[PDB]
Amino acid sequence: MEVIELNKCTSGQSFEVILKPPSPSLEEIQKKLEAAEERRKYQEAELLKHLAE
Amino acid sequence: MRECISIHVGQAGVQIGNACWELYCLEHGIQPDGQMPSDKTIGGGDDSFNTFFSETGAGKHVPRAVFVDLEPTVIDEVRTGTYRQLFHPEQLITGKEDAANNYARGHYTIGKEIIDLVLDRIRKLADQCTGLQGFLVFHSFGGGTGSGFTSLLMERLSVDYGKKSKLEFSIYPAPQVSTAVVEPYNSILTTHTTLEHSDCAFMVDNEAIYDICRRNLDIERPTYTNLNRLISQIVSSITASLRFDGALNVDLTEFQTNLVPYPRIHFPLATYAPVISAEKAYHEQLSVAEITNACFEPANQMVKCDPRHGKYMACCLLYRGDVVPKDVNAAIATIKTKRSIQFVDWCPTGFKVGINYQPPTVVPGGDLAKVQRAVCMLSNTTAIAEAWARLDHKFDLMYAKRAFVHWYVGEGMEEGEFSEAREDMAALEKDYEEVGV
Amino acid sequence: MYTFVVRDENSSVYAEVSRLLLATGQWKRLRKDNPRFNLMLGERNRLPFGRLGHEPGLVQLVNYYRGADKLCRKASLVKLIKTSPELSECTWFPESYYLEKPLLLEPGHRKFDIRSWVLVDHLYNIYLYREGVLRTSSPYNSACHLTNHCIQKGYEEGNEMFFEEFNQYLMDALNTTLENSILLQIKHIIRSCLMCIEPAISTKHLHYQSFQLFGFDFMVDEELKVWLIEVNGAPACAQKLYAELCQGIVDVAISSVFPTSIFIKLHH
Amino acid sequence: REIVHIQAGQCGNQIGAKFWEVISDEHGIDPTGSYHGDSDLQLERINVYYNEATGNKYVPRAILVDLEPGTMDSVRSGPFGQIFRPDNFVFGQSGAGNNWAKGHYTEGAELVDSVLDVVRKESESCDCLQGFQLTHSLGGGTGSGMGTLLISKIREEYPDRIMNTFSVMPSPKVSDTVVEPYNATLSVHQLVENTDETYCIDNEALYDICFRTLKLTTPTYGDLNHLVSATMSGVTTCLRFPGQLNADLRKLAVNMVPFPRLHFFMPGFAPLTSRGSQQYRALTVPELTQQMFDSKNMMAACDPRHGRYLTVAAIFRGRMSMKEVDEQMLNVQNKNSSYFVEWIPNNVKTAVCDIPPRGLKMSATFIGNSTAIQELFKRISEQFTAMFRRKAFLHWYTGEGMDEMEFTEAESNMNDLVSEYQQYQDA
Ligand SMILES: Nc1nc2c(ncn2[C@@H]2O[C@H](COP(=O)(O)OP(=O)(O)OP(=O)(O)O)[C@@H](O)[C@H]2O)c(=O)[nH]1
Ligand SMILES: Nc1ncnc2c1ncn2[C@@H]1O[C@H](COP(=O)(O)OP(=O)(O)CP(=O)(O)O)[C@@H](O)[C@H]1O
Ligand SMILES: Nc1nc2c(ncn2[C@@H]2O[C@H](COP(=O)(O)OP(=O)(O)O)[C@@H](O)[C@H]2O)c(=O)[nH]1
Ligand SMILES: COc1ccc(N(C)c2nc(Cl)nc3sccc23)cc1
Ligand SMILES: [Ca+2]
Ligand SMILES: [Mg+2]
Ligand SMILES: [Mg+2]
Repeated sequence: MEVIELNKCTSGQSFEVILKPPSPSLEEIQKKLEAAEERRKYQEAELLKHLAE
Repeated sequence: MRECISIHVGQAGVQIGNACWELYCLEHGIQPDGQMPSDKTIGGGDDSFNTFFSETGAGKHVPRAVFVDLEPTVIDEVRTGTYRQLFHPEQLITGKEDAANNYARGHYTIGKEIIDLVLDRIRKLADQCTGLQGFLVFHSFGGGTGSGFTSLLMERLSVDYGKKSKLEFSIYPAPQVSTAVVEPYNSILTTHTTLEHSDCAFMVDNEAIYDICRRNLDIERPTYTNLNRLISQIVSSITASLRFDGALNVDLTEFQTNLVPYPRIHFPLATYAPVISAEKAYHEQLSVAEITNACFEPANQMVKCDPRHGKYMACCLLYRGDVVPKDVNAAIATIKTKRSIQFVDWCPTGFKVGINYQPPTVVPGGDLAKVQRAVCMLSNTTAIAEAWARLDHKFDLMYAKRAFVHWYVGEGMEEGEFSEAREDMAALEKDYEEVGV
Repeated sequence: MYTFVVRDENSSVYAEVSRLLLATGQWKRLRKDNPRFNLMLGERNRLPFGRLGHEPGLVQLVNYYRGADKLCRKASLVKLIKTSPELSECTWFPESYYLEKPLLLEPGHRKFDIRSWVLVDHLYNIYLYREGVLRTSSPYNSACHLTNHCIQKGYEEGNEMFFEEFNQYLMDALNTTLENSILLQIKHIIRSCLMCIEPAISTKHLHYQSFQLFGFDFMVDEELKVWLIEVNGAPACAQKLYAELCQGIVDVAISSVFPTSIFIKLHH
Repeated sequence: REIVHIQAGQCGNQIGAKFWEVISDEHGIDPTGSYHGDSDLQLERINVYYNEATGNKYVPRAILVDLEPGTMDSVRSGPFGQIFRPDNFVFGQSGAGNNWAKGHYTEGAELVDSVLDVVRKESESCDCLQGFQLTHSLGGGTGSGMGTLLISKIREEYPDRIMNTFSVMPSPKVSDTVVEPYNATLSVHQLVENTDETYCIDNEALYDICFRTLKLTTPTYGDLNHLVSATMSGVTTCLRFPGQLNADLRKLAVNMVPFPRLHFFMPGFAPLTSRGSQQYRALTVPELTQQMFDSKNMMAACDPRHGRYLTVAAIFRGRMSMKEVDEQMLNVQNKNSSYFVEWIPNNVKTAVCDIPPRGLKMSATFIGNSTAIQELFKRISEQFTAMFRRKAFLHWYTGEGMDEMEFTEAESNMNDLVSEYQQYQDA
């Protein structure tokens, strides 16, 4: 069981122990954020037009 | 020295952010006014704690933090709370209409109206950084803001800060304390959209934090305050290497290096010990061996799952207090004989160890006892995929009937973003399975 | 009232266990997919252990030990025996990667294997059911070799000798008992196998709990010396013993969690 | 996050007035708008329902509407009648004669714009309007016909705010006229399309509770409205008070309504009490839980065992163990899991508030989205066709310009609502 990489300082120490070794763009974002706002605006336009009927 | 900016999104993220910053001030000797008697370099310095605090000419230490919510209720408590003077008013950003537990409302309708403002307030902190390391993002999976606005913000951060590391502290949803029936929808949506923009993510399951508070703190019904103090001790364990002197996990890139060998499997499991009630008058202090052994008990994990039935790709031990390397290696040797600790074949079987001699700080009057030594284990085990299995199932039950989808479609989202997000999660669970059998 | 769900409809053993649970008037069967169960008699493959024990207000129990497949699949068992130091590379497992002088019942010159049913409860008690069964073969010849019930397809009814007759035979023919000549070895083998994997599969500090029924298949040789052939993780019982064993599974494994003895506790 | 309250017609204004009496007392506002309260939980979210005025006077954000002056006079004469802003009284003179067509098409149209002017003035001074809350009956003419006309126009002008209603369903046991099934069916057709949430307050259930449980031999509208105000106070608790779940009308809609049209709720209350007689033994949390889920405590006269709960929202008021409340709520679901749809995980959510209602040390209010509500709509459908098949009493409606065809659409839409509720009872 091998200990390695030991670094000590006045605050503590760190080290390693090996038991065994191995064996979108800003414009694309703007597009989809605005595609959604159009589907919202469209659906609201169906609401108001139906309420207009 | 390289700076780190903390970003707290939604109710969970803000309230957890307050717990952490309160604890950070106590550990570093910074008072609620921002004064730090121990900083002899007035007005500046490239000390380790400057990774998280900037200094004013007047000697004030100000968190490198922005708090963001789509409603003012929660951040207003920061504006009037004991640490109000700590934060510059520009760091506390508030909307008027929250996301209504709706990912699509946070990401698309309300999110798109405030994203530009948030990124400029963030740019203001980046501009006071001599070399910006990256971001720590705190948020819930379950809230409409925590999930929907966070993923919108993570996309923009990748665009505006391409070379910079992004880490996550994510509150996984639990029914004992949840606020909404649709938290499974928001979790999958925000995970899918964020996965590529996050280098490392520490999940905390509210179910785990809750039971630890009941079992070990004798809190009959834990509140958000109980959970956040325990959660902030763990976050402080994870971030101590960035704020203190040492050689392990000194920058955000080391977290990926040491814990995430494969990019999509980037959710290390955190296990924390010892958690002792402040009410216990007589407590027998736990040795290095006892607290280290406790790191392999599922009842101390931030997510309940069984690492015996998974495989390890990485494992770090973060000790604080009276701990020396010899006791650790002694502890490991005996734990290795007695436990099912299987590493994937293409990774060494080993533990990277970090020891900070300052024993954990506890909030005066909190529920946590002061202890002589404590440890936080970060292991990347495939066992954490059990949490994805749980969540994806709950998602599947509702989505099969399309229950509640109209609230998302009504905000501008498309039904196919649900199945697309679900498919990504199917690929993720499959990844963990290939890496773990 | 406790609640349970049934997810393997081909288990004779737990079909009888469901029948027994309902008839106490204290258990109601839910639907397969309802998650608000106390008890899961689960499916035999891909059982979803990762979704157990996250139901607040419910103590959950399941009739399988996650990880016990290592014992219960031909190639895993040999891997486990050769590699685990607790079972050295081991006097009672045939070399693996035929037993050429088996014990042969007379009359018939026949060949046999012994099945033992073992029940491991959520506390990891190991309970050996006292009723065993020998599977006979209606005459062994080098150069009726596979004692499987179906393969043999009638001495003793259905080609099964229970322990009282087999013990009577050992006294008459060999001047010994079933206890001294074979069962010490069997209890030893069972105890070693289950103590070996206990750290891998135990549910003592877990958020859900497990019990499970095993079928150990043994082969006695001409020196009255026992060998482990196979461990079966989803076994069936013999019709004569169904009632008792299934009633035992309820008393020891189910009522113990949700509230003289036919089992021998193998102390460890 | 301001709520705008509208009360229409006789029933609407009477239960509307009671609601404002009861919650004002809970928030420590007296009839003159002055706060004389003990706790500061009482004012934290007080702006949700009240507007601020000079002298720290709290004025309800309420608009009183009726085509008939008489009931609004009585409100002005009532206990808290002077707390309402006088410009928010909007009334005509001809009444609606229990006629949905007069309320929706002829008399109500004359007055609806004046009401919308008052609604607009209140909205234009809100930081962030959540939406609206309407109290009305479905069996008369004004609340039913003019109420639904108002909903339709409020939606056109505020299409992104939440519309919530307390709708009193008619019953032959508490019946003004024979045409109530006609008025109710035409209204349900409007509510299905244009509200986000409506609490089905069934006069049959309120009658049966007064008669069978409260032992009142001859129940009055006063005895009915005591139940209605206890229910109305309970179900809004999480909108008016600060807690772990700070709720608003949209979060209620999102978590209670899996499919847009299935937004009709069964309210429940415990303990059930009659006016004037107080009993002195508080209930135990296990008693609250069992009574609140009991069919005898439902205000919608549907057997819940005849359907499934899609979602449930519960609120416990008073000083009690949240651990015991959680265990008891978990107990009822685990012991009765077959009555909760399995395809909506964790569809029961519980809140707790420390302030109890007046006269009770402990109460539990129940809000169920159950497929058993279809029983309510079938009952009304049967009564409608019994008359409609002979076109009986239609001249009252054709006289105002309505066509039979309109009745056919409304009945057929209500039968569709019943089918849709039946769809999910089996899944
Ligand atoms: N651990 C912990 N979890 C929290 C806390 N606050 C909220 N949560 C979790 O967050 C989930 C809901 O997300 P929130 O963050 O509260 O919602 P939000 O981010 O404000 O987004 P909105 O929907 O707009 O309110 C709940 O299921 C809670 O479990 C907290 O203070 N600590
Ligand atoms: N090494 C050995 N020496 C002698 N006989 C052996 C043997 N290994 C197996 N046998 C015999 O041959 C049979 C081969 O069947 P096998 O062991 O594959 O069946 P099984 O135990 O999987 C059936 P079940 O699951 O129903 O118990 C055994 O049941 C046993 O009777
Ligand atoms: N619970 C209750 N129901 C009422 C009350 N007043 C009227 N109703 C019901 O409302 C119906 C009459 O409609 P109403 O509101 O009086 O006509 P409007 O004046 O045009 O709104 C009847 O079927 C009653 O059952 C009341 O005070 N309480
Ligand atoms: C199905 O899960 C649910 C149901 C309802 C809610 N919310 C938003 C509530 N809102 C209001 Cl106003 N009151 C109450 S009382 C208990 C919940 C509750 C949350 C989750
Ligand atoms: Ca300095
Ligand atoms: Mg919030
Ligand atoms: Mg009337």
